[PDB]
Amino acid sequence: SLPPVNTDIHDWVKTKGAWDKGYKGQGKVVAVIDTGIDPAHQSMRISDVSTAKVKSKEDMLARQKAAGINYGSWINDKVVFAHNYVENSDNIKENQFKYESHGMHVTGIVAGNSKEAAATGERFLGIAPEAQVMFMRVFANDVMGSAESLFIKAIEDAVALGADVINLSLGTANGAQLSGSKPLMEAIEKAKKAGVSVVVAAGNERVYGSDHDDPLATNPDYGLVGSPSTGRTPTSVAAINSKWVIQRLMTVEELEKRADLNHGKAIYSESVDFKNIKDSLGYDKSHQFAYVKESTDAGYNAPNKTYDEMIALAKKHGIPSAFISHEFGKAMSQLNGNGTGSLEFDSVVSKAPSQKGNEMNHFSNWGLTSDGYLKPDITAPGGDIYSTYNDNHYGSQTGTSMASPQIAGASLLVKQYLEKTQPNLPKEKIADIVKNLLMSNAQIHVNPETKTTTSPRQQGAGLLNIDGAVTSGLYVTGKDNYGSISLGNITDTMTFDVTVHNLSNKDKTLRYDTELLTDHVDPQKGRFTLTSRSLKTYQGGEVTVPANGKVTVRVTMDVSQFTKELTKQMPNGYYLEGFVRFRDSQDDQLNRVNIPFVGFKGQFENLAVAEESIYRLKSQGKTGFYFDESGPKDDIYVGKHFTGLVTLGSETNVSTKTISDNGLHTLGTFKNADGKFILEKNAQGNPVLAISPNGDNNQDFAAFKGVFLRKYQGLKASVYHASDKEHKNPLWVSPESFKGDKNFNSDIRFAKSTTLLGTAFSGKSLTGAELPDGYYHYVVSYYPDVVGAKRQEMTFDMILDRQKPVLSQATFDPETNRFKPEPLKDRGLAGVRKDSVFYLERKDNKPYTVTINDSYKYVSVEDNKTFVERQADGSFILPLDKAKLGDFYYMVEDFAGNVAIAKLGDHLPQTLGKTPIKLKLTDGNYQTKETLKDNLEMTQSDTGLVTNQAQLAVVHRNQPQSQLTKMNQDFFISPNEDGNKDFVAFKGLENNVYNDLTVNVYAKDDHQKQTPIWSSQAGAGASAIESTAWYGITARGSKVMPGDYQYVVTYRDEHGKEHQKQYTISVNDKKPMITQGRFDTINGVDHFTPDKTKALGSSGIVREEVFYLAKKNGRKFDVTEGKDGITVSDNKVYIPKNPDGSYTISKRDGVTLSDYYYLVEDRAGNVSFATLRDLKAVGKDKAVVNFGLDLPVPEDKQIVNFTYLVRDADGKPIENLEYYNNSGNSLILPYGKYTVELLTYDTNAAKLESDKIVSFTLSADNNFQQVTFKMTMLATSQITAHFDHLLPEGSRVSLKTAQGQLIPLEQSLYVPKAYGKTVQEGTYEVVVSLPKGYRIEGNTKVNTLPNEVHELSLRLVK
Ligand SMILES: *S(=O)(=O)c1ccc(CCN)cc1
Ligand SMILES: [Ca+2]
Ligand SMILES: [Ca+2]
Ligand SMILES: [Ca+2]
Ligand SMILES: [Ca+2]
Repeated sequence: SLPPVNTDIHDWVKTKGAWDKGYKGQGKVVAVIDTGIDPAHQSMRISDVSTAKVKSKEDMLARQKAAGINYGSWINDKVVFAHNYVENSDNIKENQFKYESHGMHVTGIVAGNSKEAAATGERFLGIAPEAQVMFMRVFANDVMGSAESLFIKAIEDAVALGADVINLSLGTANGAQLSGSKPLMEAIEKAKKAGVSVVVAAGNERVYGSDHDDPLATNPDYGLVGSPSTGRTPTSVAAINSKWVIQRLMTVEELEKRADLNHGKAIYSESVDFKNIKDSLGYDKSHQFAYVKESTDAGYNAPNKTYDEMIALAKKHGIPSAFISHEFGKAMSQLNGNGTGSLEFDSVVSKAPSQKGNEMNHFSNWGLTSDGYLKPDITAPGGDIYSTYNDNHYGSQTGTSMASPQIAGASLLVKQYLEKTQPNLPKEKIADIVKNLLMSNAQIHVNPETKTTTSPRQQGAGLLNIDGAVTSGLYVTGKDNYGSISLGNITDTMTFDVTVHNLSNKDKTLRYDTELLTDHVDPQKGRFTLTSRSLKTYQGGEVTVPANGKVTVRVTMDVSQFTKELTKQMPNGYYLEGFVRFRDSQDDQLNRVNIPFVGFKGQFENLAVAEESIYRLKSQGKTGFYFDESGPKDDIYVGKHFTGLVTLGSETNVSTKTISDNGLHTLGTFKNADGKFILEKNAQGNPVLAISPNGDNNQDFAAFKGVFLRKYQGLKASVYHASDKEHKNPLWVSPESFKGDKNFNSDIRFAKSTTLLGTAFSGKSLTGAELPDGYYHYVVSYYPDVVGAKRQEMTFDMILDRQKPVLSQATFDPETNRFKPEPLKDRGLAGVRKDSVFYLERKDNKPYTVTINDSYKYVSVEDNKTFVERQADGSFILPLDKAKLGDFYYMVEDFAGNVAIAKLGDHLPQTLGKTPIKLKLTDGNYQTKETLKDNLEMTQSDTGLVTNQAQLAVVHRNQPQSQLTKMNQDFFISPNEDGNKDFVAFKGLENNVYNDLTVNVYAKDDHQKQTPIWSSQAGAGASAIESTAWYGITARGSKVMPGDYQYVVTYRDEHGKEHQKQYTISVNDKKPMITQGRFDTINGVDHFTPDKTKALGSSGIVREEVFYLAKKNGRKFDVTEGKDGITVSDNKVYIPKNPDGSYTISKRDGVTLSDYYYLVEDRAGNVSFATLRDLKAVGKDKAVVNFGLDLPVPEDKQIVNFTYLVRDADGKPIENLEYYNNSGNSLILPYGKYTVELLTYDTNAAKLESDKIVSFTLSADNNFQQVTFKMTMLATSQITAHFDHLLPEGSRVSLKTAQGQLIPLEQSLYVPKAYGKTVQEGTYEVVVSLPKGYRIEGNTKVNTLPNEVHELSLRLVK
């Protein structure tokens, strides 16, 4: 009666062992959170709805109204809840118009109780056939914000409705066990407090560098298990490939009686492109194929009658389409002994052995948590699974996502068991148990290629054995009462208590032993091989566990022997891990139960957080892990991946003013002849790290770039004077602190390095004063993410050199044209690095060339230097034939990037050719630190305030011209570096004097002007405006908050009594919002009428423009040549305003509506513009609504990610969105009543404080609505109490908040004197409860700062 079940999968998990026992799925409920279903499919069946946990609609909808749930409903007797959480209850489809549905394939594993054949002829079934499947659809996008709250209420829904276990497909690599996402952990811990198991896959990134190279032996912390599975409560799942693949597969009758290779049937693969099965699949062929090769002994890794000689894929034996196939050595590549090869190609499907069976699935996650805890927890198949696809179709897989549902089913079944067998067991202790049985009853997997046991860090506590878990009544724990043991740090001896637990009323007796493993290293490459070495099995004996009882035995081991060999191979520590194995002394193969352990010989706390500086590695002739030594010697292109400093380049020109800049480059590097950036060296053979904070945009600042090996936090940049050897008086600290992840590079979407421009240093002290030239330390410090760790530093030697090298004189011999300059002398500590002579080769009548990039709409201007060879004695044979002498320039170059350039115009009248001459050289200040066109004349009727002024380009991307302007009204700056109203400065009258001129910007709150938040540096005269220019920043150099500040000018030089100015400057940087206006047609031409602009406030409009751009040279922009240099500009043609209030948009000579622009500028200088074609896609009947977040922070350090749902006046989601002015946050809707709901945002960075539902009506009169969700920012800090001596037992450490509440603190595993927590920014008192007279002493208070780490040095007293 057609029952044929595939058990390729149930066989070696022992599924039937718990089925026949009456534990099928029935009665329990598994909540699958994933991307969709097709819940009518054959498989979502349950027989005997009368034994289920939920009867029908009446039952379900009634539980919904007792919990407080208004959405979603039952469908089947199997699919009992649904809710498409992407936009608050849609259908769960994921259809086409492959046909794969990842989300149901998942469920297919857990409960696919089908009754019909797949393409083999088998009836596939899930681990729990008869459990009921509430489904929450939830799946994250990048445009979104933080998907978390979606999940968090899917979890909360499952729990209140009453599920028993949730299969959560959600992964964030390198998770931590204790400091995960706080609202998500507690949401889970609430499921665990009910009868809920939370089963989460563990990831597919596998280990640090998995897409580059195996990890170096010096960096043992290569694990990537992800959050939330890294949670203590949930059960993380790794994956082992299945032994049996179901696949479309190629056949050959010529080897049909071989049975070595499935009787001819061999497995093929098709690469990144060009799956040519639409090219002759199902019909026999000849040798006329693309048989790749063997490729190895056992890899399986990826005439002539199609003679296309395909190396478009080969590319190294000793994507362009010919024919795609990958076959392994035996499979045919040896079976090549007639060459005739009749080759059918799968008109059907087949069942075959997996080329990687029983192997551990390359991608499965691994390693410790980020805070050093042992996860995953259990392995299950995943691998090449077969399961429930779109509609009546069947699986495929390879993915940890497929393993975790296995455990779901298992957790279901085991729970049944426990309910039956231990019904005095409360829902408080249910789920940890169903786990602890699942883990302790499992077969330690054993790596087939090595015949060693696979590391616990890769398999948890072994492969899933469900029978063993329901037929034993035995589980195992360590001290933490957890199914594994995370020992933390490890000395010469490892000692620890294991404890075996017995549920049955039949006491048992068991012999045990301990296998101890470590990490195999390839000794020729010094990299881990990701395979273990058995070191020694230690046996310990046997003991007896009472019936309904426990017993506590003590493993102990001495590992002194291995320490010299291991510690040699693995200098920075190494893992010592393994299994305690437990069998019945009588009848060996009964009561097989095991517990995995791991510990670290060294200090896992203090492993290096960042890969060493590229400069230091090259000084040791070592190299970076992701570095690419391809190119000239010492070629550190800033694009490459490493740890160093970056800075910004700007060439020096002698015919015009530079217009542009080279962009970023690695500090200490300089461009050689061929344009390769090279790490040039000083006379002692070192490179030099020197910046030149002069305002010329050549190496003005220095910023840290790192390749991090572990998750970091607390990272900041400080600058000390190098005399300050202990680093105890910082001269400057980066104003932000920084946290972030390993650069693990699982694939191209994961960065191999991260540049932190927030660490940029500019030779300014903490007070804005300039730090004098000298020798300094730029210390980048940080912390790994394990409580107690020591704070790692990384010091860079850095020179401030702001002085050009010397140009005194040179000796010229006219007989040979010999130019000997002198010995090279630099001013300052940078040192000279290059000597040069060039002349200006005129081309097209100009000494420079003007390149116009028409794709970036960018213009760059370049001196036409040509060089004069340097001879080894340091002199220059000038080609007098190719340009005059004295139109040769001599150029000497700093290391920090100052540049001296003399023209030979420091000359004597004719003299041409007599005899050797001594020749004076003077620097022409060709490198100048560009300043702003003044052209202003001040008069007593003026405020004396001046600011700067500039337009905003619409097409070209050069920096638009700007000039100083007066400011006698409208005291508002937008500090946005656009050249328009970016600062307040003070200019004085020409015939007046201003002695001891000092500007101080005081805060709002400072009634007495006691403590400036910004001050002018010493030497600030009313003529140097820059010295009084306030770019709306603090002394330390971060942006002030939008608002009002007092700007106070004080000069003494009224030749006696002095005065004080005091203007109220207001800071605001908000792009004004352009609404759509009307478009009417008068006479035969288009007439555009903008809506009326209001002028109240800082964002009130004071310029209104309609214009269009004429095509001049096929360009809409244009270069204009002056002595002032070249300037770049749009081809703006303005349109006068009619009295109508309209502007007249004439359709001129091939000028289009997309080249007319509306543009506005508010009282603070912010500027916005739209195109008239955009502003017209609004119908005349239609309105526009724009949603946005109101953050009280500068409009560059603000979220821009969130999502919303607009509902029509009936509550239906609006459909068929049309966006306005190219903003995904602006919709065009017909007139009516609407309601918007803030769905997701980065709940990490911000907290919503206004209503999350807003109503609005769009109407003829209100045809533009802004709705704004108001928010508040979130700052976290880390706090760590570090004690003198370990605390006496029964002590309790806590952080006491200023409201008065207590945050409890746990002792840190890897540092046992340290108790710490990540906390919300504020003020805390460390509070300790000591059981005796004990009295902890010394400075328990702290006021944290954002992203900082705070240590407290407390002492236990007697
Ligand atoms: S599953 O949804 O966790 C999964 C498995 C494998 C991949 C690609 C890695 N080769 C993605 C997702
Ligand atoms: Ca400079
Ligand atoms: Ca110092
Ligand atoms: Ca210098
Ligand atoms: Ca501005």
